[PDB]
Amino acid sequence: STELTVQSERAFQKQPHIFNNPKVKTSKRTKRWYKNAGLGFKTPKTAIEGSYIDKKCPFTGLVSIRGKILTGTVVSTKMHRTIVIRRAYLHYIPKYNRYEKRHKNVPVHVSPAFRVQVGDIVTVGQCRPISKTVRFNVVKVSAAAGKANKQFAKF
Amino acid sequence: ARGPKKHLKRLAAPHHWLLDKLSGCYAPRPSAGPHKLRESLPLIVFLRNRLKYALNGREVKAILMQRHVKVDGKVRTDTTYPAGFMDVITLDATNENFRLVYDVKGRFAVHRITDEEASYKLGKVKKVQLGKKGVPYVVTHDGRTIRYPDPNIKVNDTVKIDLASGKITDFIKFDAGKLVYVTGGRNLGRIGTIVHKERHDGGFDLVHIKDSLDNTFVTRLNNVFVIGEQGKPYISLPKGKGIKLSIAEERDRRRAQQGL
RNA sequence: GUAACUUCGGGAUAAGGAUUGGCUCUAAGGGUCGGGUACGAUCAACUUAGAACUGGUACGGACAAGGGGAAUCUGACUGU
RNA sequence: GCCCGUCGCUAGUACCGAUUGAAUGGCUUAGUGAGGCCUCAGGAUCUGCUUAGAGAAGGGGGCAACUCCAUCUCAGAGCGGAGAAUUUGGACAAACUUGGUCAUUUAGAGGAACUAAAAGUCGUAACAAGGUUUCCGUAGGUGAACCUGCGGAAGGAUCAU
RNA sequence: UCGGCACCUUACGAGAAAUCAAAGUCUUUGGGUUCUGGGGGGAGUAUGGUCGCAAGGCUGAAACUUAAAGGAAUUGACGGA
RNA sequence: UUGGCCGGUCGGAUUUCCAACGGGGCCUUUCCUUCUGGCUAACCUUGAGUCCUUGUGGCUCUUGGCGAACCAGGACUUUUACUUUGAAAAAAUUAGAGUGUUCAAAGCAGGCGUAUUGCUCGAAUAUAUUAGCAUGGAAUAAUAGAAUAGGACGUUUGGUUC
RNA sequence: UAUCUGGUUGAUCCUGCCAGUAGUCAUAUGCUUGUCUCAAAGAUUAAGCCAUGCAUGUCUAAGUAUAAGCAAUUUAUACAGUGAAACUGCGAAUGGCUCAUUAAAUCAGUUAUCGUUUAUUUGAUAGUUCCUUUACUACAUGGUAUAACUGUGGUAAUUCUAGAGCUAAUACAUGCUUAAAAUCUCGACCCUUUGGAAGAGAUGUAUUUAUUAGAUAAAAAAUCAAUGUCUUCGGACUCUUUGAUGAUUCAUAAUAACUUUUCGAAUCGCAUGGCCUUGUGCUGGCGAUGGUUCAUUCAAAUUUCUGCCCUAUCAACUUUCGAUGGUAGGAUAGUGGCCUACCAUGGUUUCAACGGGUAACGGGGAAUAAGGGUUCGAUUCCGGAGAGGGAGCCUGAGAAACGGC
Ligand SMILES: [Mg+2]
Ligand SMILES: [Mg+2]
Ligand SMILES: [Mg+2]
Ligand SMILES: [Mg+2]
Ligand SMILES: [Mg+2]
Ligand SMILES: [Mg+2]
Ligand SMILES: [Mg+2]
Ligand SMILES: [Mg+2]
Ligand SMILES: [Mg+2]
Ligand SMILES: [Mg+2]
Ligand SMILES: [Mg+2]
Ligand SMILES: [Mg+2]
Ligand SMILES: [Mg+2]
Ligand SMILES: [Mg+2]
Ligand SMILES: [Mg+2]
Ligand SMILES: [Mg+2]
Ligand SMILES: [Mg+2]
Ligand SMILES: [Mg+2]
Ligand SMILES: [Mg+2]
Ligand SMILES: [Mg+2]
Ligand SMILES: [Mg+2]
Ligand SMILES: [Mg+2]
Ligand SMILES: [Mg+2]
Ligand SMILES: [Mg+2]
Ligand SMILES: [Mg+2]
Ligand SMILES: [Mg+2]
Ligand SMILES: [Mg+2]
Ligand SMILES: [Mg+2]
Ligand SMILES: [Mg+2]
Ligand SMILES: [Mg+2]
Ligand SMILES: [Mg+2]
Ligand SMILES: [Mg+2]
Ligand SMILES: [Mg+2]
Ligand SMILES: [Mg+2]
Ligand SMILES: [Mg+2]
Ligand SMILES: [Mg+2]
Ligand SMILES: [Mg+2]
Ligand SMILES: [Mg+2]
Repeated sequence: STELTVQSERAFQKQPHIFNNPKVKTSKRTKRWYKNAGLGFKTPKTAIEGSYIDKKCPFTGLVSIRGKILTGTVVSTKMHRTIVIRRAYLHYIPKYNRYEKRHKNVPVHVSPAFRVQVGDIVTVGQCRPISKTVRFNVVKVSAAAGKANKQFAKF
Repeated sequence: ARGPKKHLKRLAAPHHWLLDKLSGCYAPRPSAGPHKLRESLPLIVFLRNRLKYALNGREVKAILMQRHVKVDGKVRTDTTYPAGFMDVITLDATNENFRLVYDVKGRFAVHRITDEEASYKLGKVKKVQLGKKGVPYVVTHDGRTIRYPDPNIKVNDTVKIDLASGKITDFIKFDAGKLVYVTGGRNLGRIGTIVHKERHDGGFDLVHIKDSLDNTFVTRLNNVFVIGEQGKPYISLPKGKGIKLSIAEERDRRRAQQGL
């Protein structure tokens, strides 16, 4: 997200307290702030060499990942910088001594470091309430192949 | 609700005070103080239920209002004063110095000490952090703030507090092979120093401990209190040294000394 | 916002209920002009939505312009 | 022998039913909209200074360097504070009125049933080849059990040319 | 020999029996899965929805009433067998 | 771990004398993702000497010693379910140890002298599910991997960033 | 304590319910009732209505006493003991009672606050107070303005109060004295330049903003603003302070300021020491009570994951009066559609959403039980809600409080 409309907004989108001194020409021309969220969750390079803002990003923004870390499959990417993921599980009734498929849907903030899509298993980490519903931010995207290189039109 | 509660229901008390179910509807609520409500021991519980000096809670008032008890060298005339772990309790008359330590059952021992050991105490370092004007301070398990420590003192260690001037005399580092007093849960009152410490970056660090009889027992790090080197405790240990004799062994000893 | 009933086309503008001026603005919505064997001059129209301010709370300001509902009989209807 | 109905006696239970039937609870388009809060004002009072005008009171080193903190009778051009009633605008919003809608409860002349139920009257539809083999779906007809057409089944009165 | 419609004999088994190589491998109870039933009536009724031009179809009660209704076989009795 | 036999303690320590369970390692073609620096390996390597009366049960300043007998970073991570173990799990209640409330329901008391300067035991533990955390297993039940090879392995090119 | 038995028939064997049987910490009711222990008790129906009385007040040597109170002092002519009243402070936000709402809501276990507030407790913590210093004001100690009270009154009546006059503070409002150095900024007094200086101010802590530091893989070098403080004028300079967390724009510290400038003791009891300029001079102990911040403790708020009864004669719900998200603001104690403005079209559902019922508060738990289950839980503990219904608010750390408005 180095390019392609960082500023499309009524307010000026910038990181808080990151002063770009205009006199001193240091050969980066925009200081960028990042952190690691902890717990082995790497800071992706497209956050470092990308130039999105995302005040709710776990790396470049002002949210701290702490609490539960969950995993789930992305089902819906039709908001802006937010997804809902499906947490499928089995629930056990003791009378039948058997299990039932339940699920809960969890809306998760996606940083614009990642390029998620539906059907992607993804690692999400708890934060403060981002929205009315969102409490989790994507800390790691666990899609590897997706079986999509063997399906298109052939000679 | 609407704010802080002032009452403790009996049978909502912490169980390790051994309060009888009947003969009174209410428990002594621990006041605000150095130790938590469920980790403390009010002076009325000490002076009437553990020492049997007072019959009522009114004679606990008649003792504290003659400047008799002193916790950590200071009198503390509160009846429900929350004296907790490692607290030295001095009685001037009777000349008795006690140190509130856990017996192996998970309760509070009626454990006398002497004056050179009553002159100090131990405190587990809760946090190390710079205070204002840059002054470093360390926080102990009884909430004491002591400024300018040794820079080697980190969290989960133990410092020896001089208790007259509340000064760090020396400190026991938290490392392998050093006497761990487990201070919470079902393992409450168990010693044994180490196996190792497992990290769990994310929360709830766990510490493996194996006592004199080589019984390993895993405990969370937040229940760990370091009280010395291998052997050589920095305080007098209670009558039983925190070994956890099982009930088969416990029935074996009591029959071994009831026929003399 | 809108019922019963219905031949499912209607009933229906059902019933009910808010708004409407003036002024100063804002926002959309066009046409003609152009490329290398990361571009805006130019003109024109009245619709719609929004905002503020304003006033003896007036505002479809004259004019113009459905009263409505629940039932019964009777002829299906338009027409004569 | 058993058994089916029609009709009739008594008693009970629900169902439809004119009555825009009634009652409680909502919930909601709308209209009015208290009160407190915040806010635009307000300024009865109830004060502390101080005056360039008599305010009958030295300019706080001193009555020659346009430089040294300075108060009574009243209007005050100098201020400054506290400030009650009242008021504007909001936002929260009780409550009232009206309509829509939902759900529960309750009244109803009367109609259409079921049961107690074995007993009355009429026929005998089923059970025997029950005297027209029975039953099922459908249609039409009959005081009525039913009858009749069409197709089915055998739980048939035929396991068989 | 493969597959099918059946049948015959026996009954290891099954069932209350009539019977059944499936209706067996079931208190020595678990191969997988769908639908249905919970004493008889009221009643496939009322109401509501839904489908159909309608006849009606699908879904589908409760109040109330009842001590038996039913299944299979035995012996009799009776048959305009 | 049953014990297991000097029965010498008038049928009462003991032990490879063993068999069956229960684990841990090593090798047989056998993952243990990984380079760093504090371990200096049950010392892969045994200068110097075995004053004990014969064995395969009892040692030193060592020839730079797989610096790999755990502490914090990655060229670092296919995910579950299941099950074991453990924390953390309020008490009361329930199960349940102790204890003559005279018994018992209960309660958490109590017990013992020299009762004169008083001694002392307790107030256990299990279960407390399902979810969450750590943990050992890797059968069973899934899931994923290399087929248009955009495959895996390579300690001694470092390009537009770092 | 893994048990069945009576009832269909002339008789049999079944399906099958009816009936018996036994508990109930499960209610009512009938009959009867001597002892001892133990003890639920207006939940159901009406969270319907309430007469009366009580249920929340509080004083130590340690805030304020001229009672015209009492005792009657202990150089005690400021007071000295006791103390009604009243002011001040604190409490009244706990308890207790009830279960009406409330079906992912509460609640239970389990996370989070790196998303915040917090009286009290406990531990620490404050030499700077000078407006613009070369325009300081009692600090051996500032002011008015009031209660109680005296006295005069209104009303049938209230825990009503009016006008006048007194008087205190730990109430209210002002306001100083407790070093010394550094380091910046300004600054009358640098000739042929790697050429300074008395003085003058500021620098505690709160506030609010901006900027900086809060570090790190081990070692080597020759050029170009740079002789970057390389000394026989090139005898290559021999050199890193920085806490914590898994993770930060954390703790902390610094620079420039900003503020209807917060705090930095005009307070009280007891004991009256010691020293030499004997002046009632200077230092002086143990406390009490206030106070700023940071931790602690009691909490509070919101929060992750998972779990609740029946119904599809409830299949589509939410989005004009936020629905789901983004961006910014406002508000908050803070996160956040919490609200507002603009923009996008989301979010949920046959794995039962949305809706309807509940004589539904949730849990610990209780009754029955071979095992599995079934049913209850208003109710001695814990969490929630409510004080007739709603709504709003003051005070206070804490209430949308009801023995407050
Ligand atoms: Mg949002
Ligand atoms: Mg309460
Ligand atoms: Mg109209
Ligand atoms: Mg009409
Ligand atoms: Mg006509
Ligand atoms: Mg005609
Ligand atoms: Mg006609
Ligand atoms: Mg006509
Ligand atoms: Mg006949
Ligand atoms: Mg016939
Ligand atoms: Mg026949
Ligand atoms: Mg039949
Ligand atoms: Mg064949
Ligand atoms: Mg039935
Ligand atoms: Mg049906
Ligand atoms: Mg119908
Ligand atoms: Mg017993
Ligand atoms: Mg029965
Ligand atoms: Mg007697
Ligand atoms: Mg009642
Ligand atoms: Mg009750
Ligand atoms: Mg009730
Ligand atoms: Mg009442
Ligand atoms: Mg006193
Ligand atoms: Mg009570
Ligand atoms: Mg207090
Ligand atoms: Mg005081
Ligand atoms: Mg936003
Ligand atoms: Mg935002
Ligand atoms: Mg915002
Ligand atoms: Mg209820
Ligand atoms: Mg419950
Ligand atoms: Mg309950
Ligand atoms: Mg309340
Ligand atoms: Mg208060
Ligand atoms: Mg209220
Ligand atoms: Mg109350
Ligand atoms: Mg009340």
